[PDB]
Amino acid sequence: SDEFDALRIKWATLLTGGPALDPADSDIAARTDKLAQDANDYWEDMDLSSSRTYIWYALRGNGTSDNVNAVYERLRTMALAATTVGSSLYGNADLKEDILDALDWLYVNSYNSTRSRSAYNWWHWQLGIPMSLNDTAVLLYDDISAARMATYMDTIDYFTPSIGLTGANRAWQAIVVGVRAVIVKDAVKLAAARNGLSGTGIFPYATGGDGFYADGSFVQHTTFAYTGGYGSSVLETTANLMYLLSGSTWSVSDPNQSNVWQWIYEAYRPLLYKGAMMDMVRGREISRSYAQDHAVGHGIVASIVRLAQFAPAPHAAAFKQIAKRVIQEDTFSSFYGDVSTDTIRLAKAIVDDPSIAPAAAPNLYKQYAAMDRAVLQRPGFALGLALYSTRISSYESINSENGRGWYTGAGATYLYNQDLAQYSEDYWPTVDAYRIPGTTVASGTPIASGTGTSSWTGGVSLAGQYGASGMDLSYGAYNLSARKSWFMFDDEIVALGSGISSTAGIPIETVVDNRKLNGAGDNAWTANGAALSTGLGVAQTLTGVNWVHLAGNTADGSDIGYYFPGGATLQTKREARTGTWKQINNRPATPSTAVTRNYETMWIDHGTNPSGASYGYVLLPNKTSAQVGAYAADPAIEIVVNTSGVQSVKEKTLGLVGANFWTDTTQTADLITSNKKASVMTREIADERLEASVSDPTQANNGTIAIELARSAEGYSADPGITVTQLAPTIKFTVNVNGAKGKSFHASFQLG
Ligand SMILES: [Ca+2]
Repeated sequence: SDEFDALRIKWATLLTGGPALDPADSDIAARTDKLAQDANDYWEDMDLSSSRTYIWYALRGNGTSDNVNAVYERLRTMALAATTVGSSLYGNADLKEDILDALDWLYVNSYNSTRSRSAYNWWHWQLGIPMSLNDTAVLLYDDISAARMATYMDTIDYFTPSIGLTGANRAWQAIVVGVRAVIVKDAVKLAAARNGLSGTGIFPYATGGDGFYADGSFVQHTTFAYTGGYGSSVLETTANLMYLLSGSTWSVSDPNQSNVWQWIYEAYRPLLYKGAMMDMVRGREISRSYAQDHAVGHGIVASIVRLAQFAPAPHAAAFKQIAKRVIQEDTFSSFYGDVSTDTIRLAKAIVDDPSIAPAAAPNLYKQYAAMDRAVLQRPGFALGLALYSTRISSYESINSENGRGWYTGAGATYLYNQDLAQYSEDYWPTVDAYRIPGTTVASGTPIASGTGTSSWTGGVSLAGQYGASGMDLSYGAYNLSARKSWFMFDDEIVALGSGISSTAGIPIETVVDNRKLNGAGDNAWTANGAALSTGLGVAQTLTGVNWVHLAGNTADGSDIGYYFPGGATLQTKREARTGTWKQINNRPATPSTAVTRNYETMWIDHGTNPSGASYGYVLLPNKTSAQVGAYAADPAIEIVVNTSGVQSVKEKTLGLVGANFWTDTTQTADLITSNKKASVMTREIADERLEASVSDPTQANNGTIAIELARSAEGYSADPGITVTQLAPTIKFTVNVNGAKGKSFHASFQLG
């Protein structure tokens, strides 16, 4: 033997689940049957003709990278069906033979050094195809000749001989070279793969461009929030590669590898809700039918389990606890149902281990300043907030994917409750893309893909417990500007809008919500205590409503209440919508099968060419119509100010006051006074203590923010960067936000 052989086998069991696999296992069996089925389902449809012009009729075209790549995965699947224990084709030599015949057939007929490393979608040629090829090599290593195994590895080394790209792509190169390095037994290349992990976009935090940030954000393609998309890939490949090298003379040494641990705690954990990976951080992938939020979540949790296999003691146990809690929480789609068999074996061992307790659920407010996102996690629900600015683009759409993502990150609110399927079950191809909840837009008209013109997008976090966010809106595709804010407290979220003006000559609207209902569309809902009709295809105007209650798709834990402080007039419609995935993802491999889902859509009509229009509403998750009614009578909320210059809301019961100052002029909101653009939040414990948090959301102030609180103090403690200059009669201090990059500064004052 030798290490190279031991590694190859470790990678084989990572793909197979090794000899240990227990087919008797209910979930392992299911995965196995499905494999064997799909596999031969192909095999018994291949063109085994000695003189074939293609291998699969539906995948003909040795020149279309998309099809070629697809035939390699096809093979890959057959290679696994012939290797995974419990498979209906385990051992079948003829299967193996056919696989190899097909391989060389493509060496001369398509994939070889005859092509350029530039051909459209170099990705397929340099990464995609060689990733499947390596795995086949590894699985069929034995059944392969010396020369045959050369036409394979030589061509791969051609397309991708070195590592030197960005994040996701760099990691793919790394595992592409690493894996082929162990099978070709080459220490130089293999050591190059280990070192690639230290490159930009991976281990080291990035202060610009692609990669992971210290605040836990993840960027790809320079301006897109992508933790759930490309981020997801970087996590998987890195975990897989680090696991292989782990324990060998090529093990990862770089001290930065520790950052990988934080990715889990800060970058992913807060963005997972009972199995789902929030769509707002998945980029254009939301348009992929095979990658909806829960499927994606499973892939991530799968990587957590992988990590737990070699991570240091403190972290590994933590990884097991988290994986266990997620696997148990997801009652929508079984985790074991869409992950590798080896992953099933490993997770099963964590879940049934009575010594491993599920980790507590996250309860917090996190401001991902570097990617314009924000999250609130509470016991019964979670809120995802997607914004954009001069730093982050509205949405991404390339290769004919996500053609309707216009408003996906333009002040969009995503509510997660017991209805775990809300954003799954073909939501994306059926939801009216022009009415994304939380947004303000010109009716039925889109916006362009790109970064905005305003720097003011971000928010403040009060000790990761509460927070407030804001977005200075100004579309480029058409005239419309507005000031939008959100204040997250304990059980409610207040959304405020002001300065809504436009000359576009198109009716402007703010969509309060657009929820997918049950299969019947009969969800009960009330307004001001009156039961409303539940029929499909009906559109009604609710005038002068103070509160609305919509019942969830689950018996408990998914109802949603809406309160309108000054009362309002809502435009609503409950309809059945039909659409296909091909409409938002025009690729050959995407399903054209039409699907129908039901929706209850509600919006505020601002009229045509409005000037200085405003709006205010509060989301009350998981409350009964009676609780919503009670709230609407004696509310815990009190709007302090909702102007073009400052938006502020107070939570009477918690003693919280949040405020977003939109201009560089002196303004005061309740007890708060600011001289510069800022996001501020305070908590007051009568005659005892006053807390304050401040941030410069613009990330452009290279001076300070002068704050003054209307209270008398006798002592204080503050984060560095804060200088207190007066404690009495009133509190005064400045915040050095030079290069703060959107972070929040905290200070606590003692009263008496
Ligand atoms: Ca409250």
